[PDB]
Amino acid sequence: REAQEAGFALSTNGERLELTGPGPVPAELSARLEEVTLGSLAASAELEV
Amino acid sequence: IHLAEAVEGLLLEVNRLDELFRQGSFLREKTQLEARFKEAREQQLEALR
Amino acid sequence: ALRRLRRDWALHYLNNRFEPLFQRFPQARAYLEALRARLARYAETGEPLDPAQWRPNLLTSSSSGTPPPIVYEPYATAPRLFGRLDYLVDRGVWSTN
Repeated sequence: REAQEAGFALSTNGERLELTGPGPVPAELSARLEEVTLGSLAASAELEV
Repeated sequence: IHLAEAVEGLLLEVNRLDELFRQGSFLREKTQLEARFKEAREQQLEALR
Repeated sequence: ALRRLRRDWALHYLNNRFEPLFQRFPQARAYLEALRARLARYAETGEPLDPAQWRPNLLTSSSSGTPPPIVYEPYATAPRLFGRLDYLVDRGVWSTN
């Protein structure tokens, strides 16, 4: 929702997430993408434990 | 015994460090650093082009 | 530069965690500084930290001094007197902590 605000599509390729857009992704949007990726990995580990 | 307990806390602080590295501010700093490097590279090869 | 940034952020975060422990254990300043450096290097390089290699070896429990530590060693062998540095053999390689 916060990515399409800047005009980007959140493509989910397996476990990985990418932003497909007409231009380069913003720094904060890339930071949020990396944050949710790391959080998803941490949440999988937390689910296991 | 208090020193042993404190060291146990410090050894568990590895997970705290990992979560900090998954936090917002650190990832913003990381993405800004990578954006600066990527912008420098892009300027370099576009000057070459 | 990413390694430097992770190192700096880890050191800044661990400073506020180690200052209370630096004040509570001023005698352990060197060991606590070494442990903080190890934590920062783990945060930077991702090298895993073995807890058994950085735990403080509490040799014997504290004694109240009344009665004092009274140790009768009927068999004055070298290991039972001076202790022993145990070793672990992993895949044929000797190592211990």
